[PDB]
Amino acid sequence: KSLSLIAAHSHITGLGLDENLQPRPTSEGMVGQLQARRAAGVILKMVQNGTIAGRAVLVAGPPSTGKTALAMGVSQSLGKDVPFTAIAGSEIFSLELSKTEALTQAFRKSIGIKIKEETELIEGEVVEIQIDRSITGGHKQGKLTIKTTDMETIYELGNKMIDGLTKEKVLAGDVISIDKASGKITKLGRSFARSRFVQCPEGELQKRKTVVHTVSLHEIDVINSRTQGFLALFTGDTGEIRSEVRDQINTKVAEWKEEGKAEIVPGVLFIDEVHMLDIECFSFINRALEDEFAPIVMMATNRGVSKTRGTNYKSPHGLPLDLLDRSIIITTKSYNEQEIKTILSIRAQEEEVELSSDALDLLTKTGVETSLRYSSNLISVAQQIAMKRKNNTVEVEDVKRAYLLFLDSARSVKYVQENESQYIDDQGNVQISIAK
Amino acid sequence: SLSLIAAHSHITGLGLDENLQPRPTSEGMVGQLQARRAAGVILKMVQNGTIAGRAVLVAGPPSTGKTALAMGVSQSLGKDVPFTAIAGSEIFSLELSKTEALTQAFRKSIGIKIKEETELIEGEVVEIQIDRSITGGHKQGKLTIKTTDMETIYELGNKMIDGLTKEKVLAGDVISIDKASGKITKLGRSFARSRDYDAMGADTRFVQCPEGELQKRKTVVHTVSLHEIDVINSRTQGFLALFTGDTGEIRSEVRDQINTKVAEWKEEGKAEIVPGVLFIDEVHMLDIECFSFINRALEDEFAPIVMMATNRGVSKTRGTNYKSPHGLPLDLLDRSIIITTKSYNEQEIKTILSIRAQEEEVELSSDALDLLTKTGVETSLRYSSNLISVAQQIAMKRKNNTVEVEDVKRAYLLFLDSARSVKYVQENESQYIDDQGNVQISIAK
Amino acid sequence: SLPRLIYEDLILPNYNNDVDIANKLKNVKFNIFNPSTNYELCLFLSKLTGEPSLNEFFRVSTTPLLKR
Amino acid sequence: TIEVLGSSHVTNSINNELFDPLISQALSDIPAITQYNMHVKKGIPVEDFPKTGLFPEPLNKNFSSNI
Amino acid sequence: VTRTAAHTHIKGLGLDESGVAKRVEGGFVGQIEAREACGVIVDLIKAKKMSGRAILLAGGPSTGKTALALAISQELGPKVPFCPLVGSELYSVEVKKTETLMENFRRAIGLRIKETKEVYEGEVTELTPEDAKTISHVIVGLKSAKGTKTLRLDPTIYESIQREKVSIGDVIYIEANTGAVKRVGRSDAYATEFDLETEEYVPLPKGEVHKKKEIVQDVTLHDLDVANARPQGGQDVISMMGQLLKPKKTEITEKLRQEVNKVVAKYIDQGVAELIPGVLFIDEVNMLDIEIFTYLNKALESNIAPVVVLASNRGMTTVRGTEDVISPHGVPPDLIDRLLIVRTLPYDKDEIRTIIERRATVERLQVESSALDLLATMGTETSLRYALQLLAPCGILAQTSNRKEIVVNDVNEAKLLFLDAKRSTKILETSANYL
Amino acid sequence: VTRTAAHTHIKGLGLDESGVAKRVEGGFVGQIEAREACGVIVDLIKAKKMSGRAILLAGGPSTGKTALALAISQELGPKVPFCPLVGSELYSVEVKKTETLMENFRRAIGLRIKETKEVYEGEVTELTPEDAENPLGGYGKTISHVIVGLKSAKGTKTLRLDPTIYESIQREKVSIGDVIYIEANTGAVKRVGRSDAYATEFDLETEEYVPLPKGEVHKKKEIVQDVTLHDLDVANARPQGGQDVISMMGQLLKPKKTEITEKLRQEVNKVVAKYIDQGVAELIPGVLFIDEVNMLDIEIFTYLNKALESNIAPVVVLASNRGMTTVRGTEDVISPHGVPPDLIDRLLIVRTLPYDKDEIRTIIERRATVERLQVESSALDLLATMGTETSLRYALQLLAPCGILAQTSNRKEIVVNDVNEAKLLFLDAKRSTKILETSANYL
Ligand SMILES: Nc1ncnc2c1ncn2[C@@H]1O[C@H](COP(=O)(O)OP(=O)(O)O)[C@@H](O)[C@H]1O
Ligand SMILES: Nc1ncnc2c1ncn2[C@@H]1O[C@H](COP(=O)(O)OP(=O)(O)O)[C@@H](O)[C@H]1O
Ligand SMILES: Nc1ncnc2c1ncn2[C@@H]1O[C@H](COP(=O)(O)OP(=O)(O)O)[C@@H](O)[C@H]1O
Ligand SMILES: Nc1ncnc2c1ncn2[C@@H]1O[C@H](COP(=O)(O)OP(=O)(O)O)[C@@H](O)[C@H]1O
Repeated sequence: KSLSLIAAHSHITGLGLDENLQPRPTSEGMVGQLQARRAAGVILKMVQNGTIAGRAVLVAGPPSTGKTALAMGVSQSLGKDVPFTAIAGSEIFSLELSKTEALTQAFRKSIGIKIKEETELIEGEVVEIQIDRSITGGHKQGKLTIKTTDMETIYELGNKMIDGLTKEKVLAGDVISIDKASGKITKLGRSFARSRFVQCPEGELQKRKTVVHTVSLHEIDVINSRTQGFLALFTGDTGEIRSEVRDQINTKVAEWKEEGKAEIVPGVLFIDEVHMLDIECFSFINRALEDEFAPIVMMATNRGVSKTRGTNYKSPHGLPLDLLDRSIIITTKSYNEQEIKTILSIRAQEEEVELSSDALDLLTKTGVETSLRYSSNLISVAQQIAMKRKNNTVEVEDVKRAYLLFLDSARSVKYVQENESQYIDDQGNVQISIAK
Repeated sequence: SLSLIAAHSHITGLGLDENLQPRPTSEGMVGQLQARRAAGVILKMVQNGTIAGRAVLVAGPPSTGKTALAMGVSQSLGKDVPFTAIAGSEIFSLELSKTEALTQAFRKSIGIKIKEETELIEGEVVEIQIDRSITGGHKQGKLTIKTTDMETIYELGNKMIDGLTKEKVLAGDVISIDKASGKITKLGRSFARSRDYDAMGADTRFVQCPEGELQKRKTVVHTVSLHEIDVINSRTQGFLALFTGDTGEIRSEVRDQINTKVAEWKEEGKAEIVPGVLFIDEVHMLDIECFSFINRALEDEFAPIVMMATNRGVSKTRGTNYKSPHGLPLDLLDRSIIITTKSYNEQEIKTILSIRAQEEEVELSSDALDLLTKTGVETSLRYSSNLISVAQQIAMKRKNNTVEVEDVKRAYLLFLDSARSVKYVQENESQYIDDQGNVQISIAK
Repeated sequence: SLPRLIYEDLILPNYNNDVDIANKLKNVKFNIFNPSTNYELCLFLSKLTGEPSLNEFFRVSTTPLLKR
Repeated sequence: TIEVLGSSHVTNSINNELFDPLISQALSDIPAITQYNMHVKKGIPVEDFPKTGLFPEPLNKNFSSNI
Repeated sequence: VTRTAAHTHIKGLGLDESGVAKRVEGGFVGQIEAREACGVIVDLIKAKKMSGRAILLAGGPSTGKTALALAISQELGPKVPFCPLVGSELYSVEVKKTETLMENFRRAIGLRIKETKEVYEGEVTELTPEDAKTISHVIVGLKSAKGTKTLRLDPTIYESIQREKVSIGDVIYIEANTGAVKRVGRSDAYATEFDLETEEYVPLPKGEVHKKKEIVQDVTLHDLDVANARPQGGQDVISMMGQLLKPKKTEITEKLRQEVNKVVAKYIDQGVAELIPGVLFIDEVNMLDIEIFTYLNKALESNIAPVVVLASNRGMTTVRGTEDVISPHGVPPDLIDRLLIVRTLPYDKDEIRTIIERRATVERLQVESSALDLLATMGTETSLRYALQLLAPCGILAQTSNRKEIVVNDVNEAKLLFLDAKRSTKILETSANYL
Repeated sequence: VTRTAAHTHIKGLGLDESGVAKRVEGGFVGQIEAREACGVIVDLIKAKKMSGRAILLAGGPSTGKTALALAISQELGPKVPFCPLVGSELYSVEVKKTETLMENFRRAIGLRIKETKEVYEGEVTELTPEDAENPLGGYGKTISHVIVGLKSAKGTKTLRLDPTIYESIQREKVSIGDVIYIEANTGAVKRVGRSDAYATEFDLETEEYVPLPKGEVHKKKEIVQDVTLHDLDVANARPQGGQDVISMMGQLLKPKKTEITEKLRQEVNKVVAKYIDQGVAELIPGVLFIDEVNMLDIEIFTYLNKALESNIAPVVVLASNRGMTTVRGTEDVISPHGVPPDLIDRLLIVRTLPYDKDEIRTIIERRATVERLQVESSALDLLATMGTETSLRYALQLLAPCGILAQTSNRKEIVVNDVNEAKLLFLDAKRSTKILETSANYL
């Protein structure tokens, strides 16, 4: 499941921490930033305890210094069944939803409800189906022989089971699963009879299976609101859900919690590029954190003393001081040459690229010279130059060829500045002719 | 009832004589004699109804009584005459243009009066007998209806028979049929059959059996505005748009047809035209486009008398880049007449506070009233008006039925006015967020 | 996949929830087109629209659009 | 498809919503011999028939299907 | 177990019977005058006589305004409606902001309805309709574990019965007042008629067939306005799939509100209903446009308007939507003339220490007294909220090293791991490339 | 004979097997390093392993930036999807720009599926329904079953149809003597036409006559389909294709773009991953091309920063011709090519160079060859000198008026007098600007 080619954070499998919340130097694909990893482990234990709500954590640092990778490590270490909503800053500027409504829907997608229920199923391999019908079809008599590897039985069939069996046509040798109460019959395939292919079930025919459901609060809000059905969870046109239905859902969840029929799980809402939000969104977030049904919010930004959007003054991190008073700030740092070399080694092993040692030294030098992401991007295009001349290992001259072909930012800025007459400036003045 | 003590609920009409001379204190209005005389002149202009499309402007400083004057005009106008009261911010809609919203507000303030006759036969159905011919082309009906006093037998047409198949009757439901109009309705089930079917159902309801005369005669009078006729003739089922506001830019040709048919009905004698007053409170937030539309729309024959209230000085007109008196352009002020209002003195403030304390069922001593009068002289009037009602609760918590000077002093110390808050902000402005977003949170430097 | 608890405690009426009581209270008892409580409005609308039955507005206001 | 495991009321509600007889009869028509059987051999009048034939016609014969 | 989120140590104003605030009561530390003023406002709301009264409480950030509003809401109780609001929620893309303001105004006026619930349930043993093509009535005989009961029914409920496909032997559910019919399933006595079947099987109800209950319905005027003004039309009781046409919000006219008021006023006079006015609380009131500020003046002069409570933490600030209007707290002076202003004062050292101890007690944490003075010094040096938010990382770091008591080394470690706004700003100024 | 418009003289990048670009082949002249870099990018796309890679083509106006993207699209082939965009197309009035960008991201990931269809087909010979007991019972349809007799070549079958199938059967207006086609996967029915076994010339409805279908009535066939992920997203968002009430009403309402939630995309990804694991599907990632990238503002750039870091997103190729320009939606930031530096850090810039006189001359020669015109050598030299003096595009667009003026003089070649007359009749930008400077009333 979960198809994926290769991501930019695909080498991260979680936070590398021991039992005493101390970071290993290199574990689970994360290198360096020991204080940030320890703080994120503390935040992970805050989420896993689940006894407090509505805390804001800000991750700030220079660009391309492990900011989104920390959130990916936290999300991988969180595990399944716990919600994790990752949105961007500019995603809430909708055309059919207000900004506060989009923020409310993002907030209420990170709180789950755990419900455990048990059902009865009949799963086995069909041996023989005998159906007797009349001329007009008024009455039908049926016999079905079904089996597992441990038992054999024959069932006398009713009318509705006969109609549910001629629909979704089953034959001998099929493996099917029958729910008695709902009448849903699912064909799991054929058994191991050559005469898709599924091994025959074992044990008892009638098993009692318990499944654990995890339903977000937003789904119950959409379902309980009678204006739209459950299809609005897929089409997306919920359209400004009112507040009384949310109050009813909150009271009913609090009522279910006392009787033990349900459990509250909290999640993490991750807002990447939080500086793109407007001032009214910040004012809504200032009051959305003071509720019992609120998740733990992680925000990331790289702005330093920038202009707040929707205002005319400059604020630290692009955020007003009311939001900064409610938050605790984790600061990330820049990397040395050894961290860059280790990260490039991990990215080389992820992309199945064999690198020579001198090519790794050249990539580390051009990584500490210009950027980490440029040297990370150079590997996958140097491998194609390596394969073009029919060679497996990436050599020094392949990295030099990739450096010659694809430019970085600092060289392109200089090449623009020396030849400014050939490009369109801010005044729309360009020169296209070569002569004169 | 569903009305609490509002801001100005003590005003029941303008306190005028039969010669349009205002009394010094009558009908809940104190002072402001020239504005009351001008409002009486405008009220007589409305009651005459032969002058169409006049704009007056009630201008004054804040907390003077412009909206109080409009409320007095509305109360003295009486019932069955349309008085529309809207604010300037209500016409900036998302599904309607400002021109269309202003046109709907204009047409909501002029109505027509229609009188009709009713011959109601209200009673409980005892038994219904249907006679069908052998051909089946006509159905005959014998209806046995009753009240608590007497019962008659009625013969029925086939249209009655088909109208009683729909919303069907089950020999004991209370119906009422007209004779000339033939309107059919089903009120509900009688109370005598309430212990029969052991479970009510979905649509059913229990009503008492009507008593007295079976056949009644009643004359009713309806007042329909032109906007309701526009909404009704705009669609197929238009009353849902009348109650949900989903009209959506009704065209002009239906308005011309409705105007022509209203003139035709007036000429025939079926209906008569009742004009009204449209009140636009806080007119200074209207755009320049709305002002130009008002200038053109004031010159039509089907136009009401427009009352506008504003309290701005020489301020900027919205949608432009210059300033103007009252926040209104000069061509709009040309086709208008201005009623100005003057500030009060100590005695009128004392009388207003006494009337407001009488309305709110609060008993004050003379010294407490003089202290509140001094506070209303120094500060504004609404501050003292709120101080009365909070001092009443303080006195009730002190287990006393009267408000004394100590309760007024405690309410003065607990709740601040504008000037003390301004002084406290200007003394400690480092703790408040200023216009640049700078604030000092910690107490230790 | 929806849990059974949500369906039995939020949609269908039982002895411990007030779906049907609130439905009848909001859609029938407090409807402004009820001729038992708002006969004057029904008469005014019947004069305005020309409908021959005073129960038509209560019927129209409580049906879905496609069925109408 | 929405499923609730171990409940027959949700199946009846879903089958009633997806395959409403009134709307599906409105989007189709009765066969002619069936109409003759109910109008003549059963005494049902024409005005008591269910509403039929409200599906809008396509532009061509080719525009009626995607195959 | 229990979730604590920035509040819920506040249980009330902590006043006595005479309205004098004790120093430490109800989870409140200090703030005598604002608590006494809020108690006077609570008494005024419980008087239930006045309409459209507005107060505003202003002060610095992190000083107790929202705590005071929630304490008022706790003091009034749950039967009185209380609608919290932020000033940025009024800007919706479906309707105008004045319509949203009037909706939130009418959401704060409640009603109380006395109702009776009557329920029949049990196995069907007899289903005999009687005519005079039209059924006159139908007789249904139910059965439970305590006996049987025979009921007559009108054909309207019979149509709902044949809607539900009810046969002999099914367990049904009939509400007497509303006519609701629900089919639960087939009885367990008929579980062996076939070996494999589609029907679900439920046991007999152990209680009686006939059950009666008294319930109290709480509604608001906005719910009646919504229920009377559905644009597409009514809806069924069960609709798992939504309508084909999407119904959006519409500008509800004044005529519908007048008719709703007339119907409710008729129902009140018979003793059926009871009118409970409530509180509309708007936090961050400086995020409102000048048009909403102007419409608030009209809305506060109505006859049915509730008590409005506003909060703001601005000083002399320009009003949003204007250019050169400077007024205190970001509120225009024509509105400022209509409220009463309650001042809220900041804190000194010992109340900060006591609040920190209270939040440590609520969060079930044990702090040494040596670390408490350092936490109070940290709170006075940087922020109260920074000291309050640092308790849980301190507890987690103490629990990691198998300790159940906060040691000052954990406070130093949590100070090193997590920064405040001032140290982050000092990092921002002394840096080269975008932090 | 054929239509030419500013392109279609370009058939590919024109490289050998070692990736070395020739000087003139494949319709390209010059730009050796850019063509070699684009060949490396083409090999990276054909590897089908990476996700979310991006390059930027930077250069002056009229230097061959869009030409290189079209050459990449021609070198990839028609099976690999390619979605060309302009920067102004992301601003829509029905849905936000973020959803439009995600839609164009999902529109560039292809999929090839071997699909199996259960097919009943034949000629209708008997169409007999039977009735219900109480048609006016309110619940249940009017009829209960429909008996359909189908005849194909060397076979004949009879079916008892469900009423729900019969609604789609009678919506197609079939009759006795028509060849039909029933698809059991969806219940869709196609009416092929009248059978040719009966008479032909007695019809008035211009129908099509078809022989009997070969083989048996009941069949199973395998069909290879090409489907993008965006097609599955919009199919599940607006469901049309069933036989239910909702699927029937979905075809009649006016379609509108909606914000498709990420839950539907996760479900579609899970189903596609299951199809790939079953061995019946193959994933073909593609290229998304955004020309004139400077028209985007800061919000779309900030969302693109997140969207490039997903594990599905295809290779994105951008283009710009600005030197140092403020980003749209901002006030005072200044960044190269109108692209903010946080997005610039994730790119790989490919520089493009201006041409010379000889390259201009041979480009003019090849474009005159493509447009089927004969040009004299002196006229070609004058056209090359004009292209150096004014613009390459101005010398390019003056070829066809020269051909028209040559054809009006009853000639085939193009001579110097036609070039001079096209100079005098038609102006360029510099001479028009010089006229506007020395003008009377804003000419
Ligand atoms: N500690 C780390 N371990 C592994 N990879 C890292 C680490 N720090 C940064 N990276 C890599 O550097 C790249 C940039 O990181 P990211 O935080 O996403 O950028 P930004 O700081 O702009 O958000 C990512 O692709 C990530 O894989
Ligand atoms: N002449 C008057 N008689 C009685 N009450 C008055 C009079 N003038 C003003 N008031 C009272 O003053 C209060 C505020 O006056 P208002 O009409 O709101 O001033 P403005 O017209 O400037 O808005 C109202 O509650 C009203 O009852
Ligand atoms: N007197 C007090 N006693 C206990 N806790 C208080 C007191 N005053 C404020 N607090 C706490 O301090 C915090 C201040 O938050 P809040 O009042 O929302 O800030 P603002 O006043 O800026 O809106 C709240 O979490 C509240 O619990
Ligand atoms: N190397 C080349 N060989 C042939 N024609 C070229 C070459 N480079 C550019 N052209 C032509 O120049 C014109 C402009 O190129 P194009 O990339 O479309 O615009 P721009 O360079 O302004 O982005 C195109 O019509 C193309 O045919």
